[PDB]
Amino acid sequence: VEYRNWSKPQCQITGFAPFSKDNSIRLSAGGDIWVTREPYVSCDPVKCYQFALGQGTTLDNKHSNDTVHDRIPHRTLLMNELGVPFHLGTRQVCIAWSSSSCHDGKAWLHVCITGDDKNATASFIYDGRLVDSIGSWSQNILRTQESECVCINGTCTVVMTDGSASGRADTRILFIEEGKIVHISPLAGSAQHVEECSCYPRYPGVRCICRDNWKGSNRPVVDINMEDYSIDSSYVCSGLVGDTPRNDDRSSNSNCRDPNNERGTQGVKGWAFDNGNDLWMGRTISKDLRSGYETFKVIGGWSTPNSKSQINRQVIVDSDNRSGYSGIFSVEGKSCINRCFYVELIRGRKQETRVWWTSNSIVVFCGTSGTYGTGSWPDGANINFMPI
Amino acid sequence: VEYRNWSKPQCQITGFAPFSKDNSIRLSAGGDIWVTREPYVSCDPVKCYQFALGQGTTLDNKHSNDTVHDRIPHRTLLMNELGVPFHLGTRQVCIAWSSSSCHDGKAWLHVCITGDDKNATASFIYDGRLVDSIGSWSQNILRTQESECVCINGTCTVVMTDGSASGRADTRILFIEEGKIVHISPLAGSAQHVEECSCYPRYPGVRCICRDNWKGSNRPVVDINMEDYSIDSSYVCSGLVGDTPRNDDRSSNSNCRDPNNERGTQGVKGWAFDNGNDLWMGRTISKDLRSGYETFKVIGGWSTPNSKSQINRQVIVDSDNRSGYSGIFSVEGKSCINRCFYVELIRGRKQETRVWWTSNSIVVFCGTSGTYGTGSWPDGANINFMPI
Amino acid sequence: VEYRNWSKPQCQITGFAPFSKDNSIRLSAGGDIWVTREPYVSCDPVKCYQFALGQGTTLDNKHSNDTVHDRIPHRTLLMNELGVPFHLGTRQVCIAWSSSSCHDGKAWLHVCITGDDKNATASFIYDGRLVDSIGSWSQNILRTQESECVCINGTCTVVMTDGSASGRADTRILFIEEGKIVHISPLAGSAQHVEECSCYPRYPGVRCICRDNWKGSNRPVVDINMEDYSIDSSYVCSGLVGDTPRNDDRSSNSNCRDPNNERGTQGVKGWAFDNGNDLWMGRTISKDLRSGYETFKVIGGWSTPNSKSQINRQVIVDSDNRSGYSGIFSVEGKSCINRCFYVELIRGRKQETRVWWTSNSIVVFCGTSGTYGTGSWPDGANINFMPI
Amino acid sequence: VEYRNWSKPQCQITGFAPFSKDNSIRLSAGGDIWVTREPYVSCDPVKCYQFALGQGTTLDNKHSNDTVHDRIPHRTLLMNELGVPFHLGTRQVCIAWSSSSCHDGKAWLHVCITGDDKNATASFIYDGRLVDSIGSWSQNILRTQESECVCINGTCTVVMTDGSASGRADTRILFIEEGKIVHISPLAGSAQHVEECSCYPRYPGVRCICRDNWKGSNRPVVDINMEDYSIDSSYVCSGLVGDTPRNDDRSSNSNCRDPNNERGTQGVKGWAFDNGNDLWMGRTISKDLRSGYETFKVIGGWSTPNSKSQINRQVIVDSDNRSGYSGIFSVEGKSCINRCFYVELIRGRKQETRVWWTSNSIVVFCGTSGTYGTGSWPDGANINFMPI
Ligand SMILES: *[C@@H]1O[C@H](CO[C@H]2O[C@@H](C)[C@@H](O)[C@@H](O)[C@@H]2O)[C@@H](O[C@@H]2O[C@H](CO)[C@@H](O[C@@H]3O[C@H](CO)[C@@H](O)[C@H](O)[C@@H]3O)[C@H](O)[C@H]2NC(C)=O)[C@H](O)[C@H]1NC(C)=O
Ligand SMILES: *[C@@H]1O[C@H](CO[C@H]2O[C@@H](C)[C@@H](O)[C@@H](O)[C@@H]2O)[C@@H](O[C@@H]2O[C@H](CO)[C@@H](O[C@@H]3O[C@H](CO)[C@@H](O)[C@H](O)[C@@H]3O)[C@H](O)[C@H]2NC(C)=O)[C@H](O)[C@H]1NC(C)=O
Ligand SMILES: *[C@@H]1O[C@H](CO[C@H]2O[C@@H](C)[C@@H](O)[C@@H](O)[C@@H]2O)[C@@H](O[C@@H]2O[C@H](CO)[C@@H](O[C@@H]3O[C@H](CO)[C@@H](O)[C@H](O)[C@@H]3O)[C@H](O)[C@H]2NC(C)=O)[C@H](O)[C@H]1NC(C)=O
Ligand SMILES: *[C@@H]1O[C@H](CO[C@H]2O[C@@H](C)[C@@H](O)[C@@H](O)[C@@H]2O)[C@@H](O[C@@H]2O[C@H](CO)[C@@H](O[C@@H]3O[C@H](CO)[C@@H](O)[C@H](O)[C@@H]3O)[C@H](O)[C@H]2NC(C)=O)[C@H](O)[C@H]1NC(C)=O
Ligand SMILES: *[C@@H]1O[C@H](CO)[C@@H](O[C@@H]2O[C@H](CO)[C@@H](O)[C@H](O)[C@H]2NC(C)=O)[C@H](O)[C@H]1NC(C)=O
Ligand SMILES: *[C@@H]1O[C@H](CO)[C@@H](O[C@@H]2O[C@H](CO)[C@@H](O)[C@H](O)[C@H]2NC(C)=O)[C@H](O)[C@H]1NC(C)=O
Ligand SMILES: *[C@@H]1O[C@H](CO)[C@@H](O[C@@H]2O[C@H](CO)[C@@H](O)[C@H](O)[C@H]2NC(C)=O)[C@H](O)[C@H]1NC(C)=O
Ligand SMILES: *[C@@H]1O[C@H](CO)[C@@H](O[C@@H]2O[C@H](CO)[C@@H](O)[C@H](O)[C@H]2NC(C)=O)[C@H](O)[C@H]1NC(C)=O
Ligand SMILES: *[C@@H]1O[C@H](CO)[C@@H](O[C@@H]2O[C@H](CO)[C@@H](O)[C@H](O)[C@H]2NC(C)=O)[C@H](O)[C@H]1NC(C)=O
Ligand SMILES: *[C@@H]1O[C@H](CO)[C@@H](O[C@@H]2O[C@H](CO)[C@@H](O)[C@H](O)[C@H]2NC(C)=O)[C@H](O)[C@H]1NC(C)=O
Ligand SMILES: *[C@@H]1O[C@H](CO)[C@@H](O[C@@H]2O[C@H](CO)[C@@H](O)[C@H](O)[C@H]2NC(C)=O)[C@H](O)[C@H]1NC(C)=O
Ligand SMILES: *[C@@H]1O[C@H](CO)[C@@H](O[C@@H]2O[C@H](CO)[C@@H](O)[C@H](O)[C@H]2NC(C)=O)[C@H](O)[C@H]1NC(C)=O
Ligand SMILES: [Ca+2]
Ligand SMILES: [Ca+2]
Ligand SMILES: [Ca+2]
Ligand SMILES: [Ca+2]
Repeated sequence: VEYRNWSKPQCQITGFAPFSKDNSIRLSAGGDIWVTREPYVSCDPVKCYQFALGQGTTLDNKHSNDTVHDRIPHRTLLMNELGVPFHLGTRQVCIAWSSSSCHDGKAWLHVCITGDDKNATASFIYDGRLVDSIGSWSQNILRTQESECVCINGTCTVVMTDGSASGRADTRILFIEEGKIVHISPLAGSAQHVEECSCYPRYPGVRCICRDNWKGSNRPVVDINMEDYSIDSSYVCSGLVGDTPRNDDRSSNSNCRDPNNERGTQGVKGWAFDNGNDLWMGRTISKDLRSGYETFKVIGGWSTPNSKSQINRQVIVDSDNRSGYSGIFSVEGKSCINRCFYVELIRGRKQETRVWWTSNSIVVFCGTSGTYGTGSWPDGANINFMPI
Repeated sequence: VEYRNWSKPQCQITGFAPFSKDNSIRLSAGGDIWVTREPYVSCDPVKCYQFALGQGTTLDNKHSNDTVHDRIPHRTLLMNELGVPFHLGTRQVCIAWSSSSCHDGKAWLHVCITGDDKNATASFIYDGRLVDSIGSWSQNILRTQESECVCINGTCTVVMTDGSASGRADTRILFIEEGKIVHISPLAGSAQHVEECSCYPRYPGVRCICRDNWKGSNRPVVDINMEDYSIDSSYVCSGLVGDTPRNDDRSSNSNCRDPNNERGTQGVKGWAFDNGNDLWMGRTISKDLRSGYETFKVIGGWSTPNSKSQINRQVIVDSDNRSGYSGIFSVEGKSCINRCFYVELIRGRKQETRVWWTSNSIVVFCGTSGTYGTGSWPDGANINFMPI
Repeated sequence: VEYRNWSKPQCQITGFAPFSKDNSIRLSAGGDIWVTREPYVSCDPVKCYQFALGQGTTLDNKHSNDTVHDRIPHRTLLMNELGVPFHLGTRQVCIAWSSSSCHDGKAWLHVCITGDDKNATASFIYDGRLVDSIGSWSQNILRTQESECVCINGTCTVVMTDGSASGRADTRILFIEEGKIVHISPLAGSAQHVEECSCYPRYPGVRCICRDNWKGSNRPVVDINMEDYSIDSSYVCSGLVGDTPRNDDRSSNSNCRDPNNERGTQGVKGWAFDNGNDLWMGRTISKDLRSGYETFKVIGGWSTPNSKSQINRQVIVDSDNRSGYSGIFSVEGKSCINRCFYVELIRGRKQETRVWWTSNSIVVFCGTSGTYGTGSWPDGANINFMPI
Repeated sequence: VEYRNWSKPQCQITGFAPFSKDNSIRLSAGGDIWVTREPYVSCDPVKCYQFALGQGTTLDNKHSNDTVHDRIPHRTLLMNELGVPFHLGTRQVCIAWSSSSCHDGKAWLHVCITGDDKNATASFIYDGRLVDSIGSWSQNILRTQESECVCINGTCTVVMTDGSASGRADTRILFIEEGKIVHISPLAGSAQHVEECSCYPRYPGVRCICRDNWKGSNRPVVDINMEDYSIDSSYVCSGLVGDTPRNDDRSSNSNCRDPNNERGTQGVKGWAFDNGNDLWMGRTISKDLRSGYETFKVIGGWSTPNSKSQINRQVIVDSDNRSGYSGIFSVEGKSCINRCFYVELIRGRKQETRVWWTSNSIVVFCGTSGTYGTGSWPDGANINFMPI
């Protein structure tokens, strides 16, 4: 095989279609299944694989107690064929409490981060081996995407952040070839605070719709020039707004340039993508907590500022159900590259107090140009049924 | 590899021989096994795989309660090598409460249907990716075969129905190439109500022996012309009759043209196939409920109307045991293409009331030209032993 | 690949060396493992696989009760890489209560037998498909080897028996090519009663050391001429004697020609092989029940009648432990074809009455030309620990 | 493929980076996982596999009681892809209570030892078959490395010992090609007692840093000349000292030539490797028991005697946690061959008395030339949570 170049236009879509569902939680009630969080998906040239950072235990395990915590030395990245649940035979590809993964065309690149919060180490494992590594630069939680990185012509991009979870941080874009760090670009542009990036190829460059955790409800954009390693950044134009927390659609706005300063602190891993002057996005239905999920196109949402005109809406998860993080993944077709997405459905502790654990399920949809319907596909577990 | 064309005569058979049995239920009593219904089998050029629509839980799981229901957002299609049981490592290839699957020669085509009964969406996933999709046309339960579709020269056929489960519906035949819908043919002919088709290659065309759920006990035939996408339909000639419910062999009949109007409402997924003027079929032994299974040739059962003369009978499942749906699958040999079949053995709720669940087992036989014997191969689980 | 021809001399051995052990039973006490009996092993050109006829349930399952019975419609053949235990992911390759399996060089040939004792059917599945089948000829338990068959130049041999378990039976040798029965040879020679054959290549022919269940304690030999399909038969010469039951070494004998008529009724699947005028064999240490296992060469045990002079003895299983059936399997090396063997270690019911089940473990040794030691490798399960 | 020759310089490192962690024990509390000890890792040209000698039972099994014992007839070697835990589907490649394994470039070589302590047999299984075997030479526990052997130009080295665990023994280096023993070299040099060797390629020869169990706290070196099969031996120069037990850094020393005679009896499988005049090693932090693990370079630790000057220290396992054996494994990169290591973390009996079993977990780090941080990665199981 040769290197992936993602040289084909984007497919023109009408909406999305059901792709996969793992049903992890319902299964946990009667089977040895892993405790997870922060899942995502990628596809090499032939098939897709689902990932997630495990918690070092099975759900029906006394060790699952107090799993709300994001960072312990036992979290490792697990990889399986999309659709087969995280059973004991699953593979732990590395030690990591934060990750990103991508296939350049020749093989897989895994970026796993771990260690002490003030002095973490991030490993780059290419083609099954450790090729390079980097240590924390701001000594305050070195972190990254929690979803696929992308490669073009054998160079894969990854954006990491170190520093304040609610103040000026130090965001950088890394270029690695064959597992080795070839260049490092420091963030530039108007974007005030970048987190958990949401990247997708847009030849000849890569685009990320990230999370602003300090002063923004609107989402930051980070354009990466694969050529001279240049970087531009801003906020989406769409007057709707896809972060949580946020103001209601009537009291919302963005100018494409600076944080809207409305319920800016906190956030959630989100996504969006361009379609000419238009924009396709997804957000939780509630503006306060992570509940429900719906998607829609916003006419003029990319080019015009404060665009609120929406259409082609579909609810993935209904108003009454819990969701979580979200990401996008691109797949190469016969004539165009297609855009897909997954939804992490979290259940348990800190929100549902019967149990003492925290884990999650996933659902993924892919874009289509045909016709479709309506429905709702949530986790589906009866919190009252077994396990803790 | 090149595309499958199924260009070889049909093998001349004497009866059938034991092929496989999964024993799912006996195993469920002491192991983490999935809850299933509507199973089937297909074989790519080298090996056969067994499928079924799961219920999103393990049998020994509190979530298995009230599994009688045919449609929830958690049913997904599972695929395994024929003979290995549905364990936790099994793969959920898509979200679906109704499906069909086939291999064109180059890869697999999965047609999975899901969502709200009045507004369902059916996905076409070819070579591991989502390529097209279609929405409901009559807003009343869009459905399909629940067994393999077939491809000739890289074009695969699938027949779907939307509408009344006991009245005029809207049946259509879809032609898809490489995952994309290339043409749609509306039903024609004398067949009054088509359901859960039973298709098999008969170069240069495809033939389906379906289920009539409204006015017929006799079974409808749907001939598909791979050339001009033409479609003819009728009812089998055989005076015996292979549906359930039905009249006893003495008070039965068909004229090859219209529903026999005898105990027509309701039915069960069934099968049959031509052998010159003769016919090979299988039906449950009881005329009222789904119990037992036997097979036989009916001399003149294809060409002559109301043919009751039978021979070469074998009981697969004895009078005293439960069965269920049934399908056929064709396999290419060195000189002729051979016809096989599976039997879904359902156990549990709505019929056996000790337990609160519903699941099933399978047994499959393949045609032979040699000699064989007699016996009975049912599920084999002691309803009194464990699980609920 | 081309067809296997087994054209290399036999390796000259000094004794045997430890190869594999599955530890099934110890594992059953804390894991979902199958209930088995009549195991064996074969190796395709690259690796060995272990087989056994399952009982349609897990050990820690209420369905394991009364597993002593040799024939129910739920026994199917299971295949795994030698050394990985029979877990739920294991593959049931066919329905069978008696079998034999072999690889011709191009693929696998599975001969599985099942159905009613008076009217059984045996299936021939080649390269994953059903190619032929045969029905019972004496209506009294059609049976076969319970270990590998062998192929030379693409023709595989298998010996079946039908009839009296303790009287004149009808033994036949089947020749099948690519799954199809090409010729059938009826037994000839002096051998009075042939059962559970023990075959191995000895180019240009095949040799089997079977079990005499009627009038013999000495073992019958069945020579098959791959050329004209000719068949000769006799009894081993060795004055020792390798069947159970039997007379003690002082009151034993054979003349190479007829049954020794000493404790002839009953028996156990056994083995032996030529080494010039010498013979290598293995037998249980006890002359009454199946306990212990030891192997040795008998100087002149092939050519001279009533040879009792033995040497190079090794105990595999000590006097105090249970064993069971036994078989041989040949493996191709760089310059000679090597002879190996497995021992089935049965535990449970009809002999150990704490539990209500019956299952088994295996141990396998391969010939060597180097040096070795001593020891004992039995099942190893504490009948007092868990399960029933 | 052709034979591995390991012809590339050693990579120049700065320290080590996190690679893998299996979390076996936490998982055992809620899942069927094997009981292990003496683990290690090797990598064929494309991927790494983790090994360990099982105990013939699952942890949550009554059979796990009294697992402290190093040698029973039920221990067999298990192999899995590095990172997937020892579940029931795991493969037992051979019967062994002591082993070593390596890939010559063409395939795997497994050396498994078993039987009676006074008369053991060691098997050589190449490319899936038994090719040779050897019997004990001193009749007092024949043993070997418990970690990978190495091959250069298709000849693999392995060092075995037989005799006194605390007195003069008989150590030998075996050369085997394609599974066959081609030459045997008896130990020579100043090294007083060699055990559990720690070998790594250093073209054109192989080097081992072993364990001295009789009179030394410093570690012996065994240089093997792949050419004339010559052998030299000594003790490391470093005044620090990497064995346990040992004297504290202030009262320690070595002269590179003879045992330092300080707390010499007993020991633990350890490691080290040259870097010009420098040395990279790892040892438990405590000088008395196997607790904690730290690594560092000792300036001049190879060439100069009694070198105590250290730098670049990292703690893998903190002072407060249990560790165990340790080994190294080399991996080929694009321009240099890289050095890695694993740590066996043992938990349970004879030290932690709540439970009646003994098993272990693993953590592995690989060298890097980039930057890294700090942290601690121990087993992580709550001895109070479940299992015994
Ligand atoms: C999951 O989490 C909390 C805390 O459990 C931890 O306990 C420590 C010691 C350690 O083992 C760690 O691995 C565990 O995760 C548990 O909540 C406890 O609930 C009981 C309710 O009665 C409280 O009772 C009190 O417990 C003390 C001893 O701690 C008794 O002596 C007192 O009399 C009193 O009853 C207990 O303190 C709770 N602690 C907190 C912080 O809420 C929870 O039970 C645990 N287990 C489960 C099944 O979820
Ligand atoms: C499987 O199905 C039925 C219904 O269970 C559902 O319960 C709801 C609340 C939800 O959790 C859902 O996931 C469950 O599937 C169960 O049948 C019940 O049997 C008991 C027998 O005593 C009935 O008793 C009554 O129950 C009420 C509370 O519902 C009590 O307060 C009353 O005093 C009275 O005892 C119960 O109502 C039944 N309901 C029906 C509709 O039959 C069944 O038990 C369940 N579980 C199992 C193991 O099969
Ligand atoms: C395994 O086998 C035997 C027989 O069990 C079978 O029972 C039938 C009904 C069916 O379910 C089948 O699947 C089972 O395999 C069991 O042995 C029995 O042991 C009890 C000891 O008390 C006997 O007691 C008597 O049982 C009758 C009802 O059968 C009572 O009403 C009487 O009062 C009396 O107590 C029982 O008859 C035994 N039968 C025989 C033939 O020995 C065995 O328990 C079973 N189970 C287990 C765990 O091994
Ligand atoms: C794990 O190990 C020890 C020994 O168990 C072995 O028992 C033998 C018979 C065999 O089954 C083997 O497989 C087992 O491994 C167990 O320790 C025992 O603890 C009890 C505590 O009360 C002791 O009590 C005494 O036991 C005798 C019978 O042995 C009674 O009749 C006396 O009245 C008295 O209570 C017992 O002797 C202990 N033995 C030793 C050597 O410590 C341990 O319980 C076992 N099981 C578990 C769960 O760890
Ligand atoms: C992206 O990769 C494709 C796929 O490899 C490139 O296509 C080749 O490039 C041109 C287009 O016809 C010709 O020189 C070759 O015949 C093509 N063949 C194949 C197999 O790809 C494509 O050009 C690449 N795009 C870019 C911008 O480099
Ligand atoms: C990705 O690689 C393609 C494939 O070579 C690049 O396109 C070529 O650009 C070079 C110089 O950069 C020219 O010499 C060729 O004429 C162009 N096309 C081909 C098919 O060779 C492309 O510039 C690279 N793009 C990115 C984003 O790195
Ligand atoms: C169905 O496919 C077969 C198998 O590919 C076709 O066979 C080829 O067609 C003719 C028959 O000899 C020759 O031109 C080729 O030499 C055949 N070779 C191979 C490998 O198939 C067969 O013709 C096809 N049938 C139809 C009706 O198209
Ligand atoms: C299936 O494909 C075969 C293979 O080409 C078709 O048979 C050929 O038909 C074409 C035009 O349709 C002729 O030009 C060839 O001479 C015929 N045979 C071959 C081997 O090329 C066949 O018509 C197709 N059948 C179906 C049902 O689609
Ligand atoms: C058994 O098979 C082998 C292996 O295929 C045959 O060897 C060939 O036969 C002769 C011996 O040199 C030559 O004509 C070929 O060069 C050999 N090559 C290969 C790859 O095998 C062997 O002859 C066969 N034995 C018999 C009796 O037919
Ligand atoms: C197995 O096949 C070999 C390979 O051909 C046979 O040996 C040849 O015999 C034929 C006629 O039978 C001769 O024409 C050749 O000269 C012989 N050798 C070779 C290498 O071709 C052998 O007879 C067959 N043996 C068996 C037992 O079937
Ligand atoms: C070790 O193996 C390598 C890899 O196979 C050898 O490299 C070959 O040897 C020389 C170096 O260029 C040339 O003759 C070949 O062109 C090389 N090609 C390949 C694919 O390896 C290397 O020489 C070996 N080292 C030693 C000391 O033998
Ligand atoms: C490993 O193999 C290489 C590859 O051949 C050996 O290097 C060659 O040595 C031979 C004679 O030993 C010379 O004829 C060649 O000129 C040398 N190089 C090559 C690339 O062929 C090397 O000696 C062997 N090393 C070891 C440790 O066994
Ligand atoms: Ca925010
Ligand atoms: Ca009907
Ligand atoms: Ca006998
Ligand atoms: Ca020591």
